[PDB]
Amino acid sequence: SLNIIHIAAPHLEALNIATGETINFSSREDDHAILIYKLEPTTGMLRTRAYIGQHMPLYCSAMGKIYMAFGHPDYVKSYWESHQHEIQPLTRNTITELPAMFDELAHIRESGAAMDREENELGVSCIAVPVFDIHGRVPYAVSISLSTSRLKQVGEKNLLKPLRETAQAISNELGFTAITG
Repeated sequence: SLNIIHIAAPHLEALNIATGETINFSSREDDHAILIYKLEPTTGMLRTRAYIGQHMPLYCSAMGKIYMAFGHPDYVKSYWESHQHEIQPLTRNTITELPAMFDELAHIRESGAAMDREENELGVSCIAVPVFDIHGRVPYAVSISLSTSRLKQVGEKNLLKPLRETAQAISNELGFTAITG
């Protein structure tokens, strides 16, 4: 994670300053996302309980859904079979049914973006994007967390633009090869 954080940190800090919001950066470790880097909000007021080293389940993490969306569909079926106990309705919005998840994953795979639409806690939303390697695999992902209230005010696409530009820069720099670096 050292090498990737060195590449990514200036870009993640920049996005943190530009949006004022929580910036999350994860890697995939099979059936969970690992939060390897996190910046707390500056002017943003929503602070999540997420922390560096946290393991985030794929089904309820926006970044985790990105990993599944760019993976094989057999993964999702076997994941549902083998994680029956772990897949739980955290809110009324959590995606707990396989058909619903496939529908969601198709949209993410097509658009290259995911949201957490209050699937972990009401009032908390996230927007996430993939960081591609040279082969179009997705080893890492970036997300912005903020209040659902604020997200409705500013708009997903409005925030998605700098978020994606941030991921693109990281991906481009990784391909070629900060205080928090």
